[PDB]
Amino acid sequence: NTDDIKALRVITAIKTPYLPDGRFDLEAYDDLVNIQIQNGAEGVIVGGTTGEGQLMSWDEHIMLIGHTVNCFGGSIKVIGNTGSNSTREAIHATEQGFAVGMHAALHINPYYGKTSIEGLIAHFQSVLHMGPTIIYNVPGRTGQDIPPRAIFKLSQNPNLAGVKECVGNKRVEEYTENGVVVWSGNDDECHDSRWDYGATGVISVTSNLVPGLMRKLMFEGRNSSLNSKLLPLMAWLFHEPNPIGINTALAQLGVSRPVFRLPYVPLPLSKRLEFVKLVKEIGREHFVGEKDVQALDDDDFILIGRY
Amino acid sequence: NTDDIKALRVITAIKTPYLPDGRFDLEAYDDLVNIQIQNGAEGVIVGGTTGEGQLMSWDEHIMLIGHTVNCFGGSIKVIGNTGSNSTREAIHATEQGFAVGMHAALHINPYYGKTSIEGLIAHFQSVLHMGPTIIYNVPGRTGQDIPPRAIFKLSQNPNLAGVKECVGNKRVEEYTENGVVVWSGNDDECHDSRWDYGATGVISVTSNLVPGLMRKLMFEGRNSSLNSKLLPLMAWLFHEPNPIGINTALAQLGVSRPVFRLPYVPLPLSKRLEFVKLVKEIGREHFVGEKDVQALDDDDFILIGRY
Amino acid sequence: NTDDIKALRVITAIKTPYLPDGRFDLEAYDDLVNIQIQNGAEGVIVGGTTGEGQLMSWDEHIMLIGHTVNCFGGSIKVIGNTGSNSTREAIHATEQGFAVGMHAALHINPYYGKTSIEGLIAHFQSVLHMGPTIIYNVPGRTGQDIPPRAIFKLSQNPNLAGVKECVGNKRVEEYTENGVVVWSGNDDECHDSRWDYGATGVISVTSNLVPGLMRKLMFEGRNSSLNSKLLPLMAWLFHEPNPIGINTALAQLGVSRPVFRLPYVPLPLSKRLEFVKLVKEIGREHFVGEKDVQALDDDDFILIGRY
Amino acid sequence: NTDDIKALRVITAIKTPYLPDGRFDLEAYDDLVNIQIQNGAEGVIVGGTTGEGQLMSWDEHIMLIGHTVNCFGGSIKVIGNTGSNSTREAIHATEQGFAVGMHAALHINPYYGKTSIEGLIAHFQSVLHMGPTIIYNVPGRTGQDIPPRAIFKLSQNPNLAGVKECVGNKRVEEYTENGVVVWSGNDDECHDSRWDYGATGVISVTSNLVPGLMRKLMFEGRNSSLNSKLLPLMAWLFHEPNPIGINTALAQLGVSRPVFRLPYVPLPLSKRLEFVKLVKEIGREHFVGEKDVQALDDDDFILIGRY
Ligand code: NA
Ligand code: NA
Ligand code: NA
Ligand code: NA
Ligand code: NA
Ligand code: NA
Ligand code: NA
Ligand code: NA
Ligand code: NA
Ligand code: NA
Repeated sequence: NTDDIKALRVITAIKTPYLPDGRFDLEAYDDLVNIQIQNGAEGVIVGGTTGEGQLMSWDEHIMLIGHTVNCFGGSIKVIGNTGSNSTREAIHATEQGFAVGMHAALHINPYYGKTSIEGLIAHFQSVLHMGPTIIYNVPGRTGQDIPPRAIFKLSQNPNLAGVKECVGNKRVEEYTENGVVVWSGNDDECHDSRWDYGATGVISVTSNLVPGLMRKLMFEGRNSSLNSKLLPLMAWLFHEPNPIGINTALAQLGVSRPVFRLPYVPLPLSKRLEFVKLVKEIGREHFVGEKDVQALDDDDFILIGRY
Repeated sequence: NTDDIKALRVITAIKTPYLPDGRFDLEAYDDLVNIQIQNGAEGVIVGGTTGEGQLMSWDEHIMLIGHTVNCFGGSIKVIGNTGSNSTREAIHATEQGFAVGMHAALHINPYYGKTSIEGLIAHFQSVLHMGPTIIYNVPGRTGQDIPPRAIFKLSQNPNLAGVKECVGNKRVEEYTENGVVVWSGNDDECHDSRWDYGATGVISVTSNLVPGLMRKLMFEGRNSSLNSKLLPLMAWLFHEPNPIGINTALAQLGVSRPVFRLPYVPLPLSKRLEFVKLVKEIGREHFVGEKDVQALDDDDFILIGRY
Repeated sequence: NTDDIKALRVITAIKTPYLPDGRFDLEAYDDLVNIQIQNGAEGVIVGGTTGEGQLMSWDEHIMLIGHTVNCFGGSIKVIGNTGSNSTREAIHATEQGFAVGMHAALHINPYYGKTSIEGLIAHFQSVLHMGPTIIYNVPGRTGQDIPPRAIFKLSQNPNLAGVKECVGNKRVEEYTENGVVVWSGNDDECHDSRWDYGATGVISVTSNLVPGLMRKLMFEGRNSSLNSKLLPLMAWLFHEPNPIGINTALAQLGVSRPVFRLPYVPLPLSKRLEFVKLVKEIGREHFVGEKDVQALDDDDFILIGRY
Repeated sequence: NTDDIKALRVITAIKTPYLPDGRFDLEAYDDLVNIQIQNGAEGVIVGGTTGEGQLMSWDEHIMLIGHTVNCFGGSIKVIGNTGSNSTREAIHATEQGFAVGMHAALHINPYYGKTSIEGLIAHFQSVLHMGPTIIYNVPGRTGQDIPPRAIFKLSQNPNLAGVKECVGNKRVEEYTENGVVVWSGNDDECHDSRWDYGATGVISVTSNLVPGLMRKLMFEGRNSSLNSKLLPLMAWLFHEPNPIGINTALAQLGVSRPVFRLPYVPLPLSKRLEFVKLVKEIGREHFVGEKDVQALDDDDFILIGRY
């Protein structure tokens, strides 16, 4: 049901942890999702940009969606990232994702092989009838900014829950004043987005580390001091393109193995030492896991091309 | 070998034509490649952006590469587009494409899931050892500008044939003054790139329509007035994102069926009528095929999502 | 848990119904599984021989397993047919099947590319540690009879629940007297298997049609008159190789569309008219669905090669 | 064309050799194919039962077919094993194999998921129109004997080159007396099949080891005493199911690494010592490779499940 999706305020784009041969580490993944549920996250994106959906084959991606539904689906909404630059793959992945029980789909506009606005309506109308859907706009990654007029045409459809918008707060405000539900896709704008520009909440990378504090930020009212205490951590997470930062941090916290699927590689030791300092300044009690944060050596990280 | 790739001036990024149910039309495709050869095209990109590689399953893509080598590889250089935003996919695709006899690989940087410069080097080093390689920079589509210092680093590998560059002539000139071979990836700049900025030639969309005129433009010296005559056709071809124009034009000339794989959809009737006038203005004798150019009705087009 | 698997007496090898384009018809499939649960079936095999697992790609097979777990897993045991003649595919399919929540795996010995008894131990030891497993012996289909000494070596493993045995009642008796749990794989021997030769129950094709009567046969004591009332129906179901008969019958009952994935084709009209007679003789009230049985025309059946 | 396939007498079902991690060893493979050509083998089956097609993903299989055509197709006929128990897979594999330039297809009847005779005709008619085809009957592996009346029906299609027959010489003679071309698929019968029962030649495992002697046996007339000399080697090659013997022997001769994809595992040391004596008895000069034959230690072998 679309209404239940519209009501979510804190959705985590969860990291996908790996075994040293490159396969998914499901035991670490289950720990991560349980920690999200214990700290009040309401939805998870499975295999989103942060979860490296772009590196998965479809069988391991549908497996990870079905696993998340089967183990956690009664305790958290499971939103499968089933969009694609290929309409055929978007159709196939979305209907299989809904068949294994996911609650909603996250759909990006076709990236790299971008299409016309007419082709973009055709793409989205291919999948929207399948179930509750959030459309995702991030032109810095896709090469194409979805214009609001396209979203307005698509919200005829009762399955469009709303938009994950990365353009910025002026675009968030244009949508929310036109009655479209919006989740900020930018951790470092989401507090203002929520309290000043009518956003419902955030689909977050930073909640992978501090899910309790992100929930506080979206639920307890304007808190501009909590916000600026999180800003240095947010900057660190985006120093190189996401998920490089989160992959590095979860490995330092010991909740994920230091295993990267290429083309991602970790942040260097100088940044890893800043992370040890950030954990101390914010307080280890707010971060996921209970192990002592480690700096790690560069040689701890396994970079895998063939898996 | 690499030197033979570096010598190519006219490389057509060939359109992939379809049967009425979405499968590849190999008879139409073979007609296109033969026409290219007969008009002096010296290389083809198989399954590039123009060839909708992004919409192919890997089995039909490797099949199209091996078929092109088997039928035409003694008459034209066959360059497989075996790049990906996933290093795993780029490694497998590339080694398999070389195993079936392609002469070179085209490698884009990771789009959408963009990585750090260090990750970008690791990605390209994963495939550069496999055979002659052209690196493709198109930040308008990928979200990321490959910096010259990464190219200078990678050019130490003797398998780097050069770069397909879309940033513009000032970037072309920075490479070519330093000894890196460049093909312009922008048809509307390629004449000046070739004669004024040291580009070896072009990896062209427009050559799918007027391969003889593109050949003349790359070999017979500066000719502003020929260039000026082609600019309106080139503008039309990129009115919407490629390959929407070329797919519409080739259906109008009768050399490809009017079948689109989504998310691409044809240009509207007013643009198709403009194309009929472009062909008459330039001269039908310069365009591929023998059939009279047609406007086509909207109803002639078949759009396919499930294939 | 293996003990819970050992205790099952009536497992249905459920048919996989199709839409006219060849995709799975999940709405019909859900009706079928609900009807099994309402008539007391205790387990279902998903994508077994009867379910045409051999014709599925792995993504649709894992999807169908995850779907069955998510919709029915609290009401019936879900046993994924994840075995293969390739050890690599067996490993991959089994661990993904268990990850989406299936309760057990059905594993055939490598068919067609058969291996030595030493290779067969190596194959099974690759997957047995993954969770509760039933080994399936059907030399009439595989070309290789698994010798009891191999099963005895493998029952060291607490995950081996038992064997689905198709060789016949003398082989069932050799296993059960040696303390191996056995499910008869032959509907027309399963009554004697159960009451005279120590079999626990049956993994059945016939239960797809008359699940209530098959449950009666396995639970209520020796009933040789009920058995011989079912014998003509059982013979009909195996007149050509299974699943040809069941696919034809479910279409006649209107619970499945008359759509066959090749290489299967339906029984001819003379056999379909015998089925109408069998339903009347046994009583429509005992068969799945509520629609009036139809003979169907040959032209009702859609035979699909490309899907 | 078909006539050129019908003329072949010596077809080697080539072994597929592996690198230490399970990937294909193309350098070893190319050495094997060159040795076959140099000893007068006239065709190769790529990825047949002997070549472990059953263990390949389709991408590596089409790659191996296109590679063989690209490197050797001007010197030897390349027959792809593109058959399957799934018609969908047989259709796709076969059309793609012909598109990359294979000269013929080898098609087994559906094994394990066996179908009715009518279904069997529908399966083969799905692929026979695609190019020259050899039908493979091996009921010991498939569970089903293709009846002569199905072959007589299918031979009306001019693309049927003939049959690889394993039932024995009486079945060979029934075909050949009626004008159907037969290759014996049984090495230990092929001499008599060739000279006494009208077989055109052999699709051979033993030719991977002694291709010159197999050629002599197929071209230079009856020679019982040469045949008798090879029988012990042929017996050894099928002591366990093929390809276990040939994979062990080629590792002992040094022309393939001692790497097995599961579920195959090497013959034990006593059989390997017997092989060293067979080579000495027949003469090393007749066996492929130049290196001294070795027994190998059990520890030299690498068995791989995950690759
Ligand atoms: Na804590
Ligand atoms: Na914690
Ligand atoms: Na120049
Ligand atoms: Na012309
Ligand atoms: Na022309
Ligand atoms: Na009833
Ligand atoms: Na009923
Ligand atoms: Na003869
Ligand atoms: Na020799
Ligand atoms: Na030799």
